[PDB]
Amino acid sequence: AFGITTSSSAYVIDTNAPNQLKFTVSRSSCDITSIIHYGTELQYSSQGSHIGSGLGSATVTATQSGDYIKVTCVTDTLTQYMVVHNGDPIIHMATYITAEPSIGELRFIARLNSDLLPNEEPFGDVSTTADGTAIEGSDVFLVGSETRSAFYSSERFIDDQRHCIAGDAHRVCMILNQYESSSGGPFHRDINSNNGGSYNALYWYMNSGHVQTESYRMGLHGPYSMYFSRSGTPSTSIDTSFFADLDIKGYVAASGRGKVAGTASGADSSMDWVVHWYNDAAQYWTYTSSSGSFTSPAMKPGTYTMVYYQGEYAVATSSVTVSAGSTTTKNISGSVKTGTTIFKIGEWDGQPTGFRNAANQLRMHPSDSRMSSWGPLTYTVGSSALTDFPMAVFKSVNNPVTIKFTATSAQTGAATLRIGTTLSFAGGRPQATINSYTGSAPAAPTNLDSRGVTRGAYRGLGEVYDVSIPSGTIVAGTNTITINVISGSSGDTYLSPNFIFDCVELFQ
Ligand SMILES: [Ca+2]
Repeated sequence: AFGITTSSSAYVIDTNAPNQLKFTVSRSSCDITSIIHYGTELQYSSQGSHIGSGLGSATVTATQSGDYIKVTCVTDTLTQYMVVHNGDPIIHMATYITAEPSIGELRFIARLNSDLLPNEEPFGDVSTTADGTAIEGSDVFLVGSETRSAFYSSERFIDDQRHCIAGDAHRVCMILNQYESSSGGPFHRDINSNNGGSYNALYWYMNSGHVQTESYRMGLHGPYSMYFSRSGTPSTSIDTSFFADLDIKGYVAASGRGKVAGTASGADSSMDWVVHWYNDAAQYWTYTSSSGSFTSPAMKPGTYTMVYYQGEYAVATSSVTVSAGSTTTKNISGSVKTGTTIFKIGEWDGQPTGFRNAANQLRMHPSDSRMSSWGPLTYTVGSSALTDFPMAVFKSVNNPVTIKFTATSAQTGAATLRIGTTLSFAGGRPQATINSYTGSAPAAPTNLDSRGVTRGAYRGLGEVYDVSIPSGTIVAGTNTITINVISGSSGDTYLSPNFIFDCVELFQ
């Protein structure tokens, strides 16, 4: 029967789902300590499923409102909610914070039976670290000769509405339709799953210090929903609007939200376009249609910074105000401006897309034997393919990058060498030499204090470095550009100072 069973130690919640879903919540800790799906225990027996590494102690209550049951767990600065609807095999959740947890990240982890749920979806075993030996920190491993990490399960949040773990008789999915309280914008990615050897972990990292570019946001995180299937795969269309009737701290219902709608224009139409709104309270985003039209998700009222990207490259920024129950009409327009191009390596998309090892890097470590050589490599304009240009340069692996190009007599005037990047590590930034002319040494970028290129990530502050080349420095015939990564810091191999490339363009 749909309902709550009360004992001194626990509430047992029965969803009355057709294929059976019951779970046990500790009244002392709020840990989920048992999950029974289709007659089978799925919860790891030695450690609970919970926020963080457990709330430890919480004040727990459970109540039924019609066809809904709500479990509430209160701690000093965090309240955790679990909500179920009669007939649905889903644990809906939301997490209300008034301070960031002491660990400096906010996550939910389901620790589930890895014999029953060995697989990770959609990326497969690249985040399976079971039987692995650590090669970096305690989070990148060698399993046989293949590099593995929880991080290689990651996906851009704008594209991460569903991720799962599964076996041949059960599947468990996170369905994530509300990232408004997360940090780092639409292109932030984070750990999604990890079969680590004792259990298979399924996560939602609401926020973290993993290549974090923004401050944390307080308030209600989610809703998020954990769906239990036999062999089906659930749709991401899951109504959670019933949260409006359950006195959920921080919950702002549809009626309390407005929207922004309009058309973006001017950017590179061969790229996907994204519009992004943010302020200290909330962040939102949407893809535009091919015509540039967009409508934001339902937004909390307030004033927001509004950004228009082609790929992940920002072409315009504006400001807009939203009020409840109304649509603010707001267009946005811009384009990437350079000049008359002598050569261009890559595209202005805020990514290392097309470069050597870029596709591999999302799903394996740079030391993996399956990576192509990092270099030093010499890219000759007009002969080399883009996959011969390294996606990143590391002070102590493949420094420097050399570019050879031919110029005509009509191209020997003044020019600008533009070195666009995505993400730095340990102070890495470029210093360029063009023939016998040496550009100034830029200052160190802002330190994000996080590994990234070794953990399947590339979305940083997108620093761009221009070098002014005087007329008569380019010569008719062959020319040589050397890009060195400079930094006062040091490191072993891929932890040496480094940056990931976006695009290198020489224009007049
Ligand atoms: Ca690029």
